Amino acid sequence: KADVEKGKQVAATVCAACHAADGNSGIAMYPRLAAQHTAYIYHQTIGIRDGKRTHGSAAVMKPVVMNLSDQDILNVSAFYAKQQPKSGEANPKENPELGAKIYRGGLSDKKVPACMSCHGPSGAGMPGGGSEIQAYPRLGGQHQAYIVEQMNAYKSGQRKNTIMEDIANRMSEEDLKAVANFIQGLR
Ligand code: HEC
Ligand code: HEC
Repeated sequence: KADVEKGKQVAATVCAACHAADGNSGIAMYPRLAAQHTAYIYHQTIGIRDGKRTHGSAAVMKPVVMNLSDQDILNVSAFYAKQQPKSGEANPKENPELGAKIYRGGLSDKKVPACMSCHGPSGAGMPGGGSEIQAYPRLGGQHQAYIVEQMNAYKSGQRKNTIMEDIANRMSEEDLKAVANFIQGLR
């Protein structure tokens, strides 16, 4: 029922300036959206438009999406969810070996579970549907700076999610910077 063609024009005329027309943003401030899951894109946009998601730089996006209809946001969500994801590159000096170990096997000493167990072996996440009561957003190729910022919001409680708040608070700045670096290069 969602109209991907209309979603295309919305992304082209509204979102592209920050997130790119395919969702593969080139500015580390604007998170990637290509192949992010439909319900996740939809609810995050609505939250930013409606003043519920306030942390970080959400304030620059809210005015631009203020007069988008709910159907408009659903259409551009379905559009972005079908795009092909591009990845950044892992910085060899940002301990990508530790990042990979956090991602694939967690940090058992600090009860940090492997990110991959929810976010997938390529960081594709999991969409909602079926009898699944819990979906997981895509992370692969996401800008490392954005990842660290969200992880900090979860740490401080500026962003709410009991699962991620508990995970982020068990980790160190070094842990976050490493796993973020690895995630940027996940293709
Ligand atoms: C520049 C003024 C932007 C415009 C135009 C659009 N977005 Fe945006 N968006 C922008 C920023 C700076 C951020 C991050 C805020 C933060 O927490 O620091 C976002 C975030 C999103 C997200 C969440 C992504 C995620 O959680 O991984 C989504 C789903 C999103 N934005 C959607 C979106 C849409 C659909 C847009 C066109 C209608 C759009 N944004 C435009 C900045 C800007
Ligand atoms: C299942 C128990 C999970 C584990 C293991 C990890 N994450 Fe997760 N993540 C999970 C959920 C249910 C959500 C969405 C919550 C919400 O606020 O909507 C997330 C989200 C994130 C994000 C934000 C993504 C964004 O686009 O803004 C990040 C940066 C993230 N998760 C990182 C992350 C890392 C680094 C993990 C391994 C240490 C990890 N997650 C594990 C569920 C689960």
